[PDB]
Amino acid sequence: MGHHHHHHSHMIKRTNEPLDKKRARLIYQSRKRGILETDLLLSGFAAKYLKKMNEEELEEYDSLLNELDWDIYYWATKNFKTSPLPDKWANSKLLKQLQEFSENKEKEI
Repeated sequence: MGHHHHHHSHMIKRTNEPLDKKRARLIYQSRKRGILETDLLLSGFAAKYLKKMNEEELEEYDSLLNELDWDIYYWATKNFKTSPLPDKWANSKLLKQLQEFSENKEKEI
């Protein structure tokens, strides 16, 4: 249940690129993952939603790429017992999109 290991990262909030290349970047970092469970979840989610979403929504998605594998997976599966839901996701539409994705994934219509 979870992997609470803190990592060394530099939060460089800069965008000087084509918006199609930014979608490719965020979908790429979405397919860089610690576990295959969150990998399959965010790979299908990113490839689908980043096509329809504006850069503002993509920046909320950037905030999701800063989060840990198992934490993302528990909020999507509604296992808030193991990983409690933070403020940034408590009022977020993107979180609810990820939950509404999790129920479907391999089942459309």
